[PDB]
Amino acid sequence: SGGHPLEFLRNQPQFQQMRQIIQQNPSLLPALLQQIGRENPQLLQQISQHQEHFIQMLNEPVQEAGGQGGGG
Ligand SMILES: [Ag+]
Repeated sequence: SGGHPLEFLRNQPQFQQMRQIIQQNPSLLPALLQQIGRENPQLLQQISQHQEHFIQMLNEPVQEAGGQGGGG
């Protein structure tokens, strides 16, 4: 529920999904956003306001690489 503090969203598995794939596919930013908007149209609109923070933290290295991979 942290609108400006994206770091609180970062800890959500839904965001982990985006972060892991971003590290392999940064061009998938507008694509992953659609996955957010699908389940969370409200959260999406808030992310649209705070995209800068979103993309920056999406790009940082994450612990869980992701079992589904995403990249390739
Ligand atoms: Ag800020």
